[PDB]
Amino acid sequence: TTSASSHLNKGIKQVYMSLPQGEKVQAMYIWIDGTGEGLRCKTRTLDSEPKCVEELPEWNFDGSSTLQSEGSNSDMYLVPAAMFRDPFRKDPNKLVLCEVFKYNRRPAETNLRHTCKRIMDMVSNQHPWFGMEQEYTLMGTDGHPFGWPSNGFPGPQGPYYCGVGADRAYGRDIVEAHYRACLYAGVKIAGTNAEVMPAQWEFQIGPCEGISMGDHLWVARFILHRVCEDFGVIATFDPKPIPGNWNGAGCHTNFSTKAMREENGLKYIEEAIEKLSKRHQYHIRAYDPKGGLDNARRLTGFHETSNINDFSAGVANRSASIRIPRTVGQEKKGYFEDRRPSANCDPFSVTEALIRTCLLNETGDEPFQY
Amino acid sequence: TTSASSHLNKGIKQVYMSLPQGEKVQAMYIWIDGTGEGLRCKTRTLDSEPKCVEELPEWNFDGSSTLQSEGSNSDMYLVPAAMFRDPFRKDPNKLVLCEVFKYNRRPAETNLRHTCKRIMDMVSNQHPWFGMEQEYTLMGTDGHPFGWPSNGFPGPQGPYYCGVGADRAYGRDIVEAHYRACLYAGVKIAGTNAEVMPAQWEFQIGPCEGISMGDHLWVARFILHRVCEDFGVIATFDPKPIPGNWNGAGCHTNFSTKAMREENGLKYIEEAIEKLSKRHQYHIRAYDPKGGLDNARRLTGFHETSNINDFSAGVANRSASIRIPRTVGQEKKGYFEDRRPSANCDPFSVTEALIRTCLLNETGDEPFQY
Amino acid sequence: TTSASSHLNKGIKQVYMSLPQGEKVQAMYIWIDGTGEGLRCKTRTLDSEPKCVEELPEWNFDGSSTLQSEGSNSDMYLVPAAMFRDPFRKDPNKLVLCEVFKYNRRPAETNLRHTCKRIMDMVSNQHPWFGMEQEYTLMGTDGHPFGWPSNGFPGPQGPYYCGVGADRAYGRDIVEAHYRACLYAGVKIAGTNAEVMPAQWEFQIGPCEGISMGDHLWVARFILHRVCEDFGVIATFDPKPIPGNWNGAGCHTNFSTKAMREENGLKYIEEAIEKLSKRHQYHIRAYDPKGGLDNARRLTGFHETSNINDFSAGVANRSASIRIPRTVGQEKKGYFEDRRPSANCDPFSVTEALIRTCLLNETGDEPFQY
Amino acid sequence: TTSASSHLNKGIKQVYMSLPQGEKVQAMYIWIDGTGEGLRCKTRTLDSEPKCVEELPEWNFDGSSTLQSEGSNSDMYLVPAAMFRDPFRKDPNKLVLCEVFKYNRRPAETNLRHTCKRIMDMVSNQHPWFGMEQEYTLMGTDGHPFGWPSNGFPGPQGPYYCGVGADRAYGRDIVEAHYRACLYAGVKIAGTNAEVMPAQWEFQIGPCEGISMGDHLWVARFILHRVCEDFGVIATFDPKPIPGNWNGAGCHTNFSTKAMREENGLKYIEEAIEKLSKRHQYHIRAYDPKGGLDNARRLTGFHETSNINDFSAGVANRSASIRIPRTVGQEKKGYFEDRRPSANCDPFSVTEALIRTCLLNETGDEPFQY
Amino acid sequence: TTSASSHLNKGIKQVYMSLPQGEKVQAMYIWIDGTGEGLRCKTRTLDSEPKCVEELPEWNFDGSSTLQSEGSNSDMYLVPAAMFRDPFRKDPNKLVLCEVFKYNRRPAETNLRHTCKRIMDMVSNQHPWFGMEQEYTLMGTDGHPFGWPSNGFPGPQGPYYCGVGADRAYGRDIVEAHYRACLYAGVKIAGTNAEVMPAQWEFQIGPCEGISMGDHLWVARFILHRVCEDFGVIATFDPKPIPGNWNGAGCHTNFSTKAMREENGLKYIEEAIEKLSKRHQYHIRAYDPKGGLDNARRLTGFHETSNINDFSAGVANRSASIRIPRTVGQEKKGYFEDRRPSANCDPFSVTEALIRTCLLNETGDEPFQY
Ligand SMILES: [Mg+2]
Ligand SMILES: [Mg+2]
Ligand SMILES: [Mg+2]
Ligand SMILES: [Mg+2]
Ligand SMILES: [Mg+2]
Repeated sequence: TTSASSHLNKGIKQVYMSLPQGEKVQAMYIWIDGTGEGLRCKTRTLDSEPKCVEELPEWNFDGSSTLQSEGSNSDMYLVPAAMFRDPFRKDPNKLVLCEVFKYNRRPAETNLRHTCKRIMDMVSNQHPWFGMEQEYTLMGTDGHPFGWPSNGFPGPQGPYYCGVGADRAYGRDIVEAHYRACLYAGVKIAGTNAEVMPAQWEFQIGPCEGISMGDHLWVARFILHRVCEDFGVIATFDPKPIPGNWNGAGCHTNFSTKAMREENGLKYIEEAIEKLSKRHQYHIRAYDPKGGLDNARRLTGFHETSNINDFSAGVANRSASIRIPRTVGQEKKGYFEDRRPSANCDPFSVTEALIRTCLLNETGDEPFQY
Repeated sequence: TTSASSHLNKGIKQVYMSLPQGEKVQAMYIWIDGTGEGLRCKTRTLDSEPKCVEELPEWNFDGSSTLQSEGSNSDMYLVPAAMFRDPFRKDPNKLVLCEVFKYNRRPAETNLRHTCKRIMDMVSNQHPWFGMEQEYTLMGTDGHPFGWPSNGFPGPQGPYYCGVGADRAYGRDIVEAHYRACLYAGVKIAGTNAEVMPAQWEFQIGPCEGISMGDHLWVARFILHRVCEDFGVIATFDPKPIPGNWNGAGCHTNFSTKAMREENGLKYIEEAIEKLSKRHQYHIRAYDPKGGLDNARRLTGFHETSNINDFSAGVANRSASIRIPRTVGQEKKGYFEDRRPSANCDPFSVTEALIRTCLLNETGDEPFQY
Repeated sequence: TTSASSHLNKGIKQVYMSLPQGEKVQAMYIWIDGTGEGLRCKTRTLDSEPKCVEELPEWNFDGSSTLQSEGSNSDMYLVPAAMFRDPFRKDPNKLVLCEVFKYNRRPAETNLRHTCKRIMDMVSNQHPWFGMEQEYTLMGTDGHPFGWPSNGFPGPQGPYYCGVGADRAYGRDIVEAHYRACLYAGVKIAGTNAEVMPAQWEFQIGPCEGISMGDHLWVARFILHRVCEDFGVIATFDPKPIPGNWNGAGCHTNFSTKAMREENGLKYIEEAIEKLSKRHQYHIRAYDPKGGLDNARRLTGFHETSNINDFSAGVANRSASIRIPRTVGQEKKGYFEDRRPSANCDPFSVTEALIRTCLLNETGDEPFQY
Repeated sequence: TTSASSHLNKGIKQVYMSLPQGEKVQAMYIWIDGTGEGLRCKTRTLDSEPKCVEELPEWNFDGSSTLQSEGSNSDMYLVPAAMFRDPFRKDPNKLVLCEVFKYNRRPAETNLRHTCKRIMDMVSNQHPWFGMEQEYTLMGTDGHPFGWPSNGFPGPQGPYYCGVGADRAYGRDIVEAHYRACLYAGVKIAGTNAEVMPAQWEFQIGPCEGISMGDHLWVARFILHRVCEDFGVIATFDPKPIPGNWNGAGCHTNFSTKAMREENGLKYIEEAIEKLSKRHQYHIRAYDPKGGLDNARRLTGFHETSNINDFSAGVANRSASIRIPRTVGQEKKGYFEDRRPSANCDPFSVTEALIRTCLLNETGDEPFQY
Repeated sequence: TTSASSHLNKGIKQVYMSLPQGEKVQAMYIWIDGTGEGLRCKTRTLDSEPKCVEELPEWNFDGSSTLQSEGSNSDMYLVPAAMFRDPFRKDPNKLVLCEVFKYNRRPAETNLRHTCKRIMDMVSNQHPWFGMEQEYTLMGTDGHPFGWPSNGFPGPQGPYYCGVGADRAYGRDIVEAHYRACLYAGVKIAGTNAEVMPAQWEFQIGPCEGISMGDHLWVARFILHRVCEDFGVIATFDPKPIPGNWNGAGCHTNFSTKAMREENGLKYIEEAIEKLSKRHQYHIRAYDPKGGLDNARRLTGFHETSNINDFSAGVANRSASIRIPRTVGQEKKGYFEDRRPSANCDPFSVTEALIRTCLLNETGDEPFQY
């Protein structure tokens, strides 16, 4: 059920990691591969500790091995974008999130941060804030959810949501380790809780301003993957890992601007929702790496989910595409929540689509070029 | 016999937890679900360490997932009530016990603290003190008591009560960890001992004044559940886990007021016992989440238990519904013990019933409204 | 799958190693055996900590037991050459790399450092720099790659290159321990990454000047072997451990001189490549302990490999024998990479061949004597 | 999951059973113990093979060991009632079903055949026929249904009813062996099928005339118990072995007389149903060894069950207390089915109650004495 | 990997089944459930051995448990259609294939034999013959192909087609037992062979005239399911059990009439192929229980498969929709092969579609009514 490498003696590794480092510094480069969902990592040595991301040098990798290029010139380039403290090796080591460029210096197909940053720069004065709730499921190496009976199912749902106990919460050690690691690294993690389906968990990232939302979410995903690798289990972001009566995984997003946060911002909130109501198909396309095929299995209308083909909104409505918190309605200001995005969505795409539809008043089936 | 998540490497978790936290603080919210017996937990990040429970903000959760609401408006609200140090994450993190309210700000069905607080406030000048002895049994994940032979039984009772040795005490590590964690968290734990049935233990909480007794007992139960989850076993509060000659689990309660603690308080103790003798059915109803069905399996009159259908009292009588300690009788003052409450009772209900019957002189089959 | 000695309790060993050492110092002597691939080690006690390699004494060993001599006089002598901090015993203990000599003080057959040092001394003023990328595969004690299914294969290649996750990276603990140990010991390790074939990794050593490259690479190999022994697995440098579609292991080498590193050094780089193009067979002979038989299984022309029988070169060409980085071509200066050397090559031989062909303008089928 | 004795080598047992017997004959006496649910067996040697049940001698046993007597005179007596061929030892050995009498020759409290025989004799000229469908569940020695995931559940119901395949039918070998053994012994077994709940099966007995129905059903139950003992599993007749959404077990009974079977017997069927409609509580009391408490867990009104508190009848109605098959309604003659009896019912009690209510026109809350 | 019930002792079952039966006879009724893919079975006792299928009585079952009806009248009826010898219980026991009818005697939705029989009767004078090659895969109870490495893959395809040896053929015991059982029962089995993908096999049925083809194929499928259940494995007819480079499963069908079999029948074969070329979508719809979705995963145009979207035909072409054997072309008479049908097809649907298109000259998107 667990990987072979997880059965090695970890005391030896701790003893080795207790050695003083010296004066060299390790930096780990992270980037998104050609599938648009996976991550790749790489390590290099630095003479001294960098103080800002601008001080890190550029690097490169073979694109033909990551399904990002082919032919005689498959080399690609990594440009640092964000820097965080390394929780697996501690200070002064660093984690670096990088953008991918082709040999001719054009952004790669899956490099969606390049356009998102430019779009965000156009509405900086409005100070858009974001918050996302990432749900995921822990799986064993055999493809079965962690802690489930062999070739079987646990009891019916109901006792696992926010549950406590050896028979209600599965793999809380991973959750605690991930929370502490994210706090140490500097990620803006807001909370966690156990979900309805056993072995399914959730963590919230935010509030984040502008482009930092995607950086924080991607770094959190990478940290979760590394922690699960340490424990020997697999973390999956599939929107519907188990068919049937079991719950799916979503990536609900909170959105607000300076106008909405101010008293009587409910008018702007309703204006934004009205604008969003006319681009349901476009947003559904932008909320899935596969263009919407994956989210179809999740958004069926059953359980507390909204149908994929229909748009709806309301106040304190958990079955609607867009939900307005009751507190926001009472205090006529705040934010609104979008419940459509899938668990394996790309935050850059979601934020860019929201900004384009709500603030830039874009219309049609394609994005503007500016 | 043990949960799958208990077989993960705990050294890795310790290494992760050794990381310095920084400046953010974690707070865990705890509340009672719709069954009136289980507990639910949730974590969020705070900007700075709170100094008093009044500084914590409110929160909310989906009531339809905890069998506490249904329909279009299932949102519920959590209001902090008590704060304790977190023993699983250490300082400056906190544990928070919260009350549950409906979307219209009315207390939920299982929110019994709301009325208990007012009832206690009505008689604050008398300074009522409480003390409860919680008994529980450790179980494996297969439903069999921890340490018992597979599909079998241990030797007859007699050597296990307060026993020491590998063949007499089962799971003392859980007991020691729970004791130390409760002491660290600030819970008013008074002692522990092994019980007659193997794998059955007990801990005493008190003396506590007024409403604090329920808070302390609930927090102790939550800590026990978390510790057992860490070790991979299950702690059950069922009054009669194993049918037959094996002992049940009770929640004996001690009660006294300022008058009873002074000289010649035995007169007031006897008056209170006489008052209690006329509301046996009411108290039996109030001493069980199921209205008394569960306690029927325990209170059969055999062993050192009193019959459910008959009320009795005496001095140094272990088979009576109410017992007066011999020392109290000799010194004409002190307290008296109620042996009726079941292991899975709700402390708020028990304390409220005792206060209503003994101090407010209430009568009838229903509580007063005031 | 793991060695028996790896199942011993390592906590006991750590407890023993925690004892204070005192005033004596341990020194470990390392030398290359008669096969030209393996390493041998030996420990002795010293009165005080040596400050430089010149202070260490000479030693000896029985050559008949290492396939390095035979007959009546099989004794051999060890002469210290380089000193490093000991990462397995920490300071003040040391690691010592030694040369092997016969009973008559003539260098042994596998002692290639003797000639390499003189050759490097002949061209010291030009300041040649080197950099090598060592690839290796982790194997179980049963001869199967670590983490692979029993008598089976993992999924097709593509997700493992620079992968993260319990199902994409095998044995990262060994890699982390080796990296930290190399950093502590003073080896000039530059980076690491996961390779295309699962359970295959690599690390980069450099830049190193002159003879130090071989010392650093050999010490890194020894440290890797010791770490893998601690974890209970085997590290193999075979160029083609698994036949079929799975990738082989190489030892790509970077080379540059003072002239090449200055402005318009591309001219000298091209001249060196032109010189190299005429000694393909000689270099292939010098790049393999077996004379080229082992490298035949790797250099087949398929995948990202060049054919053994044909020489080629180009800019940003990963299928050529010699590759010129695109950045170097753009900035008309830098270094060039040789992709022919096998994983189990001897760094001294490779560096000596490169120096002889490029700087000394040697020709013919045999090396010059001077 | 299986018995320890089931792990003994069975080839040895077969070799021993291959020995020729000789002249002596083995007879196994079977009787119902004091719980009214279990069976007890006992073997003795006979000089020659008996041809009729009248040739067998009487026997006795200690009643204090079977909860059927106590005190100074606890000896009970066995009187043979029916004889069958022995399928476990083959011819000429026999199985004998016996009645239990007290030391003073009065029938035992659990001996219901004594009165049932007289009641049947009173109405012999009407030729009442009976048929019963016995449902049961196969369980492991650990208390979990055979073949279910450990501490878990299989998939939802729907594919297991009359299913075929390794993932749809559990323990078919027991069913096949029991069928063949019943056919060999002479029991009037009519068919079998897999039931809705996995590991749940069913077999039909009949048509049987008068008192032979109970004898045949009891012998079939004993044979099933012996076969399951041979295989190492447990057969349980509990009406609701698994709480929740899983189906219970019933003992539906068929009934008809000579008048009903003739042309236009539907009139008599309707008269009998009308009579039965006024003794629902009496029949519920008679259909359960515990007086109706066990059947309460099954007859909840959900699934294909009727409510215990209400009586209903109809044609081709599977949710009613009494069902008239559609073919019977079309042809105006045949039988009707009673779906109330529990799986662990006593056939003698059921048949006696049906005869008393339908043919003898008895009324009131107690049986007549005659 | 294998079922729990497969671990029960089988010598006990053989001993029980060695008992002489007697006069009564067992008959097993078989029918197709509401999914159109699965089978259900049921056993009853008969007084004497039936000689022809006309002597067997009708039966019934609850349709609400097989997804074939719902509501107040869910009772269905079984009408015997074909009879075979029982290989699991031997003579004189029988297997009975039955048709399903609703409570009003209308055929069920999945009862396709009713219309197929009439269609065959309309063209009886032309003597159509059929033959099918059923492919299947053996799976363990964990969902992985039988004999494959745990969480892994075997070597690449190429040595498994018609292979012999412990490392090339998996589960040949099931194949041998199924062959012998089919021969005993009277099924017209023509041969078997191991397929390209390891653990994949195939058997051929035919030549069969008219309606008997479907009966024979269904009985063979049932026998295979029972044998696999005996061995504890699962046989799956999924057209693409393993995604990727592994071969799918098909049900290639042969077809010919009296005119085609005569001299110069190639003209009629070509006419039939020309007719078939214009109803590709109709036949694709008729060749899959799901209307063509399952076959989409198989007919991708790669390997020895044709594209689902295109129709093609040729002589000795394995990549075409229709193949004319080279021997048939040389001899100018014989048959042609249709390679489109899926492995989980319904033979009645396939044969009916072929007859309607080729002999009745039907056109359009719907079948005629006659
Ligand atoms: Mg959530
Ligand atoms: Mg006690
Ligand atoms: Mg490489
Ligand atoms: Mg039934
Ligand atoms: Mg084939």
